[PDB]
Amino acid sequence: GGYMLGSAMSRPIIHFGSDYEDRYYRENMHRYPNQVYYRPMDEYSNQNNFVHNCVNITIKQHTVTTTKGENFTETDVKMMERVVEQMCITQYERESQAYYQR
Amino acid sequence: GGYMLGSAMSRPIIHFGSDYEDRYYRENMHRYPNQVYYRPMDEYSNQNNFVHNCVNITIKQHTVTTTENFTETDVKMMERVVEQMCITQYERESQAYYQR
Repeated sequence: GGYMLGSAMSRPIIHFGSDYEDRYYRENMHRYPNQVYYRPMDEYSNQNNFVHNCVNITIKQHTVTTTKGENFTETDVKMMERVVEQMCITQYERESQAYYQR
Repeated sequence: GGYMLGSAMSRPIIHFGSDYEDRYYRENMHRYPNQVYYRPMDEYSNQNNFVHNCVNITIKQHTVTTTENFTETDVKMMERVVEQMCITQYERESQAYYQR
């Protein structure tokens, strides 16, 4: 299966229990993508499988792309997964709406 | 102490970039709490202070509670579950508070 790239979306504001992470994310959220890769909606899609795949592929592709670099720390990996998951849910909402209203 | 305990919510399926954590969560999610503690709404309430208060109290309350038996993996899973459920709780309360 290939994957579509969604349109940019605004980067999620995310609040963390760790004061360090909470501030780090505010100051560094521009380091992460504002688009996700996803499998187009079909008869087999649901939020669980859509987001599962979107998260896996978006992170994997970003690593493949960022081997113009790029020095993601452990903290960046954690920040990256949280933001990607939220954006993938937003993408699911976009695609599923378009797919049923059609 | 001024905090409420929310009603049970369905446990979210939370996704991780790495295969190990992603599967671990599917297999173990039923072991984490499905209620969070929070400060009820207000003219001062927004996602920001609501979520931060919910996370701080709820993590706390599980320091007192659990302890039974949890690895660093479970602790990381639980922290993330709380951070995500607190957003869900915010959506529930902010909306109820506004439709009244």
